Amino acid sequence: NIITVTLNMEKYFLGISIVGQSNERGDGGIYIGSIMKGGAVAADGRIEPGDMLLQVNDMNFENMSNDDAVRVLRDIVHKPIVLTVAKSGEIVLWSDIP
Amino acid sequence: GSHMNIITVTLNMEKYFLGISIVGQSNERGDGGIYIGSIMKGGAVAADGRIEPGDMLLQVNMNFENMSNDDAVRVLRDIVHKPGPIVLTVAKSGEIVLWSDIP
Amino acid sequence: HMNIITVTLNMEKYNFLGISIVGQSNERGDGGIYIGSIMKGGAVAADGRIEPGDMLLQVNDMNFENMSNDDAVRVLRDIVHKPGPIVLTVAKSGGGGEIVLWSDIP
Repeated sequence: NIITVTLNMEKYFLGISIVGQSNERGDGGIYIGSIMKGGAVAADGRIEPGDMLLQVNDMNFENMSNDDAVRVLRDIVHKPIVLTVAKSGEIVLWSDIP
Repeated sequence: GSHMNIITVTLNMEKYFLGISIVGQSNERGDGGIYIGSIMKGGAVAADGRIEPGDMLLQVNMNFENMSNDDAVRVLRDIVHKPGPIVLTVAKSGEIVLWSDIP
Repeated sequence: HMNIITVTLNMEKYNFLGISIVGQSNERGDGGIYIGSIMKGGAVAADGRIEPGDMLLQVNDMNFENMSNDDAVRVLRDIVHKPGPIVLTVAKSGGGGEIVLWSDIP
């Protein structure tokens, strides 16, 4: 179960955290950690927390280490976002934690 | 029936933000549940001390028990900032954030 | 407590520890204080030795092993931004291998 999703970054922030799991050397995985209502990801509805992040546009995350993922994610966010994930459901509705 | 341990808490918003997140579990269509996610020291909920992460949110002042995620978002936006005490009713389900410098 | 580590963080290079700290059953100091989450870009991630779920024992001069949540909040706010090195001592009770790489959640 893989889905590729184009994010609407005119109407909407992504509203997610991205987490690395035992992936310092790239032998782990990269996952959607959390999703918050109000962002582009929640708007689309198809991505879920714990889904495995496979690609963001031209960046292939599937076999990437944490640091290399961090490198490319800064270039992607501060410069459309198309995300591919493997499905593998908790969602933040509201928060006033600082 | 008798099936949950329910508590109702009147928060002190004079002295205190709530300092919580509210999460939906499998609840895009209202067939899931709405729970207390995390609780941060410094807010009203932590000050009171009775509500815990994972407690199921039943009512705020608004009935949440059988509400969908999106319908809850709408309601929460407009109810938590209204004047007065805030009253949370939760079903007890059996970590409190102390400090974070993550921006 | 069979496996304790002490790490000196380089707060020259990094502006923040990049962690959360949580208390479990610790309103009266009878529980534990733990590393919650760890974010890339902070000094703790850069060091790499501390893991979520590791138990916080000491921060510089302050013993955290049997401190109440409320007392811990005050101390961390008082001391973490003070001059010089930050020395963290943890028991390796943690695991799961999770590190936050990025987030735009407010």
